[PDB]
Amino acid sequence: GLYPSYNTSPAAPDSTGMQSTAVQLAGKIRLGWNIGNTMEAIGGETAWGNPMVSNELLKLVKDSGFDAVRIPVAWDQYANQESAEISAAWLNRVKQVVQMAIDNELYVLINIHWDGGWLENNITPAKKDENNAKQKAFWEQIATHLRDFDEHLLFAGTNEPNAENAEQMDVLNSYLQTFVDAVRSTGGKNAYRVLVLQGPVTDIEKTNELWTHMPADTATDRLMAEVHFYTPYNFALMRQDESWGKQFYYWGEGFLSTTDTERNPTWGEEATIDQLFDLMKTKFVDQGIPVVLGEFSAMRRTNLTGDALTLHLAGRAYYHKYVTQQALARGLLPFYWDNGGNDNFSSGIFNRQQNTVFDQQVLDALLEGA
Ligand SMILES: *CC(=O)N[C@@H]1O[C@H](CO)[C@@H](O[C@@H]2O[C@H](CO[C@H]3OC[C@@H](O)[C@H](O)[C@H]3O)[C@@H](O[C@@H]3O[C@H](CO[C@H]4OC[C@@H](O)[C@H](O)[C@H]4O)[C@@H](O[C@@H]4O[C@H](CO)[C@@H](O)[C@H](O)[C@H]4O)[C@H](O)[C@H]3O)[C@H](O)[C@H]2O)[C@H](O)[C@H]1O
Ligand SMILES: [Cl-]
Repeated sequence: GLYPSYNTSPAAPDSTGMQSTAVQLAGKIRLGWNIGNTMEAIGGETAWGNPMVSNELLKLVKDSGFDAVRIPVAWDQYANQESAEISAAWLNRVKQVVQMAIDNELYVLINIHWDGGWLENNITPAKKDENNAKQKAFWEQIATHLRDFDEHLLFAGTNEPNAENAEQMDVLNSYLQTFVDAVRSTGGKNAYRVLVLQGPVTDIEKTNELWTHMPADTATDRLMAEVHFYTPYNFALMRQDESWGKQFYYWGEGFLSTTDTERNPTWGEEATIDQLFDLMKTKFVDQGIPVVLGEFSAMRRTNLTGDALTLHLAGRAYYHKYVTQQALARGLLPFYWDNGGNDNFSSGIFNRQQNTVFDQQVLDALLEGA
């Protein structure tokens, strides 16, 4: 009894609008966009440069060709730390954003993101019990408040849990079972809702190596797995050279440099992507289990000038088309990581301030890849 029970209005199981299995639900989704740096921002929905999610944004997203949004959400900072009660106002706000995305005929995946680290950086036997308790209390509140949405709303229990060995993986399995049991306990449409479970560090290789099983579920065929993809780091996100490796400015057959050769990839090209996706195809998809590719993007390097710029941008685009297409070919649901930035080292494909397209190049790539 570290915190009180938040499962206070359990409802009869309700199969209405909840007719699809994870596999069927997955058939409906081919392209996803993260509302990145927004509802998960530390300090508030607008503390990381993005405006509050508006219907206009969600209408643009649907209209641009996305079927789904992944909505990272911060929770801990809105919560009474003694009782783990989440502000009702935050809860209403997350509900309201869910309602609007569902008004726009988008599928929606809400998580508890990094959220300041309380779970994500503490996949550890010392923290296991208090974190299991907090997981339970928060998921009880989130699931109850969102209980009435149809199958357009999926839940994801964690973001990127830092488990790098089998001991930490056993703690993660517990954190995931707690999530599943929380949500199911609230009843209603939550008795059948599709839930998404995260691999260790959402890393394909560590998931293949460490993952053992899915949490136990009272529902039949309502679970998906999730990985992320930022491979190779040197291209997608590296902003400075280190002793151990240099930033890649270019990527893809066709788009490599002959002037500035050390800025080409030494790894993480087309074959590696295909290989990593095949691990996820054989461990999960062939076994009956869709895989959410919850985040991928290669950041823009607008600090390049002239011919270097022009070439980086061509490979960047292709990287995104290639990832999308190769994931879809193997039953991974690709969700683009959009942090809303339109500046250097950012990933925003929309201009959130004007509800317009900022990077038509990357959007067409994603679409043609879809
Ligand atoms: C493995 C995996 O899948 N990881 C995922 O990685 C992606 C890619 O990194 C993550 O998204 C990134 O999140 C960080 C926040 O990071 C926290 O949560 C993720 C944790 O893993 C990490 O340990 C945590 O620190 C985002 O960084 C934050 O960005 C905001 C906004 O401003 C920046 O980004 C937009 C650009 O346009 C802009 O140029 C750049 O500054 C920062 O907020 C600003 O901070 C300044 C500094 O004081 C302040 O002036 C200003 O008013 C604020 O707006 C914040 O400082 C910074 O932490 C990153 O953008 C995002 O891509 C994903 O969450 C993982 O799941
Ligand atoms: Cl349908």
